[PDB]
Amino acid sequence: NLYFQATLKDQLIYNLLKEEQTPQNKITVVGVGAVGMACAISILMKDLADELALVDVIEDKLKGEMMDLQHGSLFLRTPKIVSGKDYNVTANSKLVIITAGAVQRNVNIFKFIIPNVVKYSPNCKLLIVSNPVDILTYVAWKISGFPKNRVIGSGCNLDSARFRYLMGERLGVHPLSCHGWVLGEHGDSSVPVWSGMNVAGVSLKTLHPDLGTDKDKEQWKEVHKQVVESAYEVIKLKGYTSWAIGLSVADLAESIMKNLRRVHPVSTMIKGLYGIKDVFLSVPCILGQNGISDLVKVTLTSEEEARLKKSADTLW
Amino acid sequence: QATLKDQLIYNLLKEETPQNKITVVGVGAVGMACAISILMKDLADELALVDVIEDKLKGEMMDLQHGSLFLRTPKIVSGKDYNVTANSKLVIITAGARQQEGESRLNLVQRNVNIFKFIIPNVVKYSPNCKLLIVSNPVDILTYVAWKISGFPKNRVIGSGCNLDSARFRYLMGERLGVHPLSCHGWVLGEHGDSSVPVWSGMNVAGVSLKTLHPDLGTDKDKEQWKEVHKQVVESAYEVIKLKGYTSWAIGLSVADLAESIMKNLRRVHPVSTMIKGLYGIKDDVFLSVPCILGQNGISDLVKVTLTSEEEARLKKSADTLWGIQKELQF
Amino acid sequence: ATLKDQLIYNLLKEEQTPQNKITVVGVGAVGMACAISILMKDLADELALVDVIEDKLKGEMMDLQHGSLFLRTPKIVSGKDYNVTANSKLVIITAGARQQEGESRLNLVQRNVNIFKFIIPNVVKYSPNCKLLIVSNPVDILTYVAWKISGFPKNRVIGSGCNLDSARFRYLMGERLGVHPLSCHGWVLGEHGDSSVPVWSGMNVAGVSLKTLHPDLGTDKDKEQWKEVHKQVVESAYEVIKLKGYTSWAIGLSVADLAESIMKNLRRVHPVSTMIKGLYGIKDDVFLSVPCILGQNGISDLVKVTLTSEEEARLKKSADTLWGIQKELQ
Amino acid sequence: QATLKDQLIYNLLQTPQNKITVVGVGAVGMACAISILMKDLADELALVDVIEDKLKGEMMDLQHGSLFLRTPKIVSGKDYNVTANSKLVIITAGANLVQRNVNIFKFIIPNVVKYSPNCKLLIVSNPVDILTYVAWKISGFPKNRVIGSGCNLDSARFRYLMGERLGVHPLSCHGWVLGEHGDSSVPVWSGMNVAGVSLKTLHPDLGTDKDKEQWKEVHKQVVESAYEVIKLKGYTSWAIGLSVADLAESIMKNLRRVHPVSTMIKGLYGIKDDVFLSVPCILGQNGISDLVKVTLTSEEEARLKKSADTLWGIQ
Ligand SMILES: Cn1ccnc1C(=O)c1ccc(NC(=O)C[C@@H](C(=O)O)c2ccc(C(F)(F)F)cc2)cc1
Ligand SMILES: [Cl-]
Ligand SMILES: [Cl-]
Ligand SMILES: [Cl-]
Ligand SMILES: [Cl-]
Repeated sequence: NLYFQATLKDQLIYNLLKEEQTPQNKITVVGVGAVGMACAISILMKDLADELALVDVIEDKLKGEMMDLQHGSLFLRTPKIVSGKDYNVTANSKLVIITAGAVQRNVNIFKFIIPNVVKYSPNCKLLIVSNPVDILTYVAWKISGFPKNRVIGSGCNLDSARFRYLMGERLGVHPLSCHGWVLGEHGDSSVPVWSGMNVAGVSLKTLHPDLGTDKDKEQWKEVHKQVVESAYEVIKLKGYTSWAIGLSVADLAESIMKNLRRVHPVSTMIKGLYGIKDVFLSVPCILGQNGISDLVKVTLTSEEEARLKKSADTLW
Repeated sequence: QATLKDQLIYNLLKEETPQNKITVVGVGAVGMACAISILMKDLADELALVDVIEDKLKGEMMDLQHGSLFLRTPKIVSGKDYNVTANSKLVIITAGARQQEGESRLNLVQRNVNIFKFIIPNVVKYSPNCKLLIVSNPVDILTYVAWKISGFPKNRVIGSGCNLDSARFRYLMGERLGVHPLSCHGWVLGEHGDSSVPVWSGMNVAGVSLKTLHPDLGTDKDKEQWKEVHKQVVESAYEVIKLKGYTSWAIGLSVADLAESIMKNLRRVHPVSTMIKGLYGIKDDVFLSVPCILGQNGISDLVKVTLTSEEEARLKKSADTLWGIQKELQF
Repeated sequence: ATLKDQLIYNLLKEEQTPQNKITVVGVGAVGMACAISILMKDLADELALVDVIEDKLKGEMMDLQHGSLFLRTPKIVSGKDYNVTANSKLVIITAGARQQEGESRLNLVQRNVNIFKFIIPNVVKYSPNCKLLIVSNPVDILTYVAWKISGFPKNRVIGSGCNLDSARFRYLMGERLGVHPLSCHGWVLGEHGDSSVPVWSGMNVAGVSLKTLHPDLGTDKDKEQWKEVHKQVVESAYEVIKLKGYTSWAIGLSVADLAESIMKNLRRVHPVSTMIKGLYGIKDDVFLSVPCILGQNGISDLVKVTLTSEEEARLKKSADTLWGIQKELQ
Repeated sequence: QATLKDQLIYNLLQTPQNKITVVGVGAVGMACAISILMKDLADELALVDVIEDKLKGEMMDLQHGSLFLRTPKIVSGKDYNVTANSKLVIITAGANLVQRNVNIFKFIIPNVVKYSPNCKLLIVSNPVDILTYVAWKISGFPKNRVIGSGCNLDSARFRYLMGERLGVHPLSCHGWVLGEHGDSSVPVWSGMNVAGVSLKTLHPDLGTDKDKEQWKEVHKQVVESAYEVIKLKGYTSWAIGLSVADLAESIMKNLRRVHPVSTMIKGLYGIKDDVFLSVPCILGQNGISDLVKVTLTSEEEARLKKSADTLWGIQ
């Protein structure tokens, strides 16, 4: 180091600039558990970030994960993958995905996580994935001071995806052509909007008025029951759920990063709509570079809205 | 009573074979990494998962199915019975014993050779025309075992080999040179293990030989100590296993890279495990990585790399290290 | 020994039938738009181009081949002889006289019918198991034609139909509502032409009936004049021809969208041309667009859309228009 | 009117973060536009030209296929207020085409830099080597943000022909054509290889007159490629469209891949003038960040000085 050494790089490369240039489409993932890495690989293989930053308190695992993704750089189009306990690595993130945690036991963690994120990434959109996403989305919105539009919770984007996959299995149609929405709490009190289910615009409830009721001879209510028990079943089998939620988060990050303005059922403040006064639950929202820029005023039945009011009641 | 599906859909074809079916055997961290990477690259219209651990098998299958909306692979199945792998174009075998911290891949021979005695005959039974892509370790030896048990022609028995070692080597090249690995060209050949051989004479950027600009490239007298780049490649697996307990994402992307060239018949060059009896004066039925052309028929061609005395010797040494084990077994 | 032999050791002289081959018939602006879209979506391992123009055919092939470094389709063949189309899984037929400015797609019938009498039999000879994706106009009538000449079951003969008409309709929806066309759901059925039918009763966003919130949706007494959105869809092809002389990119993406569903057996729903005999009282062998489940066997199912008496009447009229032209053919 | 929208959408609330502009909507410009759209490189694409009809027709045709894309905003117009905040601007407008095209550049380059000051310039109009110098002088940008397509396609053609001869995908065939994007391009035979195996080492007569296999034809085909395609279909568009979109990917994503694009090579291979031509450069978000110093033989370096002297003459 004391002596001047002629480098192979100097013989080969002639330099013009010397600026990191600040990242343009950077994304950060807080938490490198199964869910965290699932979101990381899905984002990496969708070419959504020119720089990926991983952060978690377990530094031995954090480094191994980073090195594992870095070794596959040849097969990716994301030219920079960094990690580190210090949240300085997350500077200039356009989107921060939070999957860290094990409600109070996790709300404390948000106190130590959210400010660090907001410190180095003030203009970034928050995508809360940690459970209960309905409440922790309201938390990160209070601990951060960000405008509600830039505080998104994953919410029921996966519940609806599960709901449409089950629709397809019953109809022999790809879920892309099975339209249906699961709203409310991302949990046992989710609300299936039976009045919107359709294929090619044909309302199923109109064909089958018993749809979703107990008199339904086909028991389409079991479909929502499966959407609720899904995570319970996969967890009891493999110990956790990761692939499904990872693909869901990446599809949200796609709408946000690329500013597509697609409609997703993500958590957000619903003060006023449906008579609810108080805090955060999922509804169809347009998603773009500014996060939730709009809401869709879905016309719910009295029974549907009743459950939603019951879902918001359960939440706090 | 008419059902909702009949009120909605008028059927024409009451039928149901798949054209680009891929099977992943073993749903460990490696198998499931290959699965997700293949699913997200749209290489198959049907993905089959096979493993003995049924509880984890179904859970992984279900977890993948729930993301169907976000994928372009309309069918995902699983089961302990190999009949679910019928008519696969490509069978990726990842099941077996993986190395623990500090453990060498060659210490897995006895265990995985015994497992391959039960896997290969069943895969071959239901997919006699598929291409076998072996990932289980030690891959170089298990590729030879899979080729002996299967009875397939050597072109349809490929081992992932050094496709990842070379990817790691090119990544470390990119970090030193500040270039994307895609434009950093370097080959790690031989065993997918401690005896891998770096071909310094073939390293280049934009066709500029690096050993010509730096004649000490890869030697002990190298002031830049480029020999350490290959040391990291060899230690890579151990370093990551020591940090997170296993490897998954890098191998999964590498296997997906080979599957892409096989399924799409690209005829790209890859360093994959194949028999090299006759090349470089090697007279034993040994398998190891040389650059091969990969297509819908598997390994259709080998590229004969030009090696120096040191490089050719290190490759003959890597073969002797492997044959010393293949000849002690019973398969 | 040659340089190749000094460098490459061979193991397999045996070659295999192409596994995911697609053929595009016609190297016009429409055919080449389908070809470039299919290449950049990695739907095939072999692309074959066929046409009667020997010069333009070779030039288009070379122009694609020279960009092979940036594609994942390792074989691009072409030629006036249809033997280059052998073993195709999907044959996309775009050849034929195209719609000139002001002209109606229905004036091209007799010209392209004679052309299809030459194209279809040669295609069927070398790819008897393929799906036929008809794009030539009028696509609805020409789908019926290709089905009669080919002898295939009607599930393997598909017309691009109103897959583009519905895509154009959903783009205008998003423009008005400020939403991505993906999240704006609306269907245009019937003829791929002037007699198309907008299904207002199905229009929705996030499963919210728009006609329910706005009962006057699409009617003459409509405050927001939504019937114009459909009028734009009908006239879109005309306004595009007047500005650049033809339509290419949009149809190319729509056709590539259908090929994806077919080649990958996705079983998505698409509004494509097929026999609707048995729907809405129709008893004739008339072809037009309704939502169909597309897979590796082509059209496996049809969706029975619940239409209003006004929408259904429009569809009947559209069918009568095409049936009046179909029965007068040899 | 728009009363239904407020019945359905409850509002809560920007400039583009990944905008790209393609000046000129001819066969090349549209081939570049379509290639960029189907690679999801831009969140906004802007088409600009002078013929108001064709400009709108192309915009509409692309807009109709928006459902099949992920580019949520496609705009066009004659005024360059559409190209504002562009991170990359591809210049294809134009028609021995020096006098005609240099005139057009004097009119376009000023307007582009106005609304897009921090953008990178990707010059595709021919002669690309000279017009990259022209665009650089008129723009005032630092030479790292003025890129010419150059021999990126020439190398993409040189590769392929290699593939056909060897039975290998061009991805695994490596060869570099440098110099002027034209008849004076220089093929670096010393760098041709498959999997690091120098073809020149296995076959010393490679590319020379004594070549028994006549590999010099491969480069001849590359030089004649554009002529032969124009002679058959009347123009080239697809290959150059895919080539430009490849450069766009490295720039828009800051990949730092090596491409043989046209840039100033003052101080290399014996050149003190301000001449632009093709060498392997590393492309990223800031354009050409570095150059690769390819070791050229005595004959290779000779051709480059002549290909540079003539080019500089016009310049
Ligand atoms: C280590 N490992 C990882 C993954 N798999 C392994 C194994 O060792 C392994 C080794 C052998 C198997 N055999 C089968 O699956 C048998 C199966 C089939 O062949 O279909 C079958 C199904 C139904 C019947 C019937 F009709 F009689 F009921 C008979 C046979 C499975 C796993
Ligand atoms: Cl490699
Ligand atoms: Cl549609
Ligand atoms: Cl390579
Ligand atoms: Cl050109």
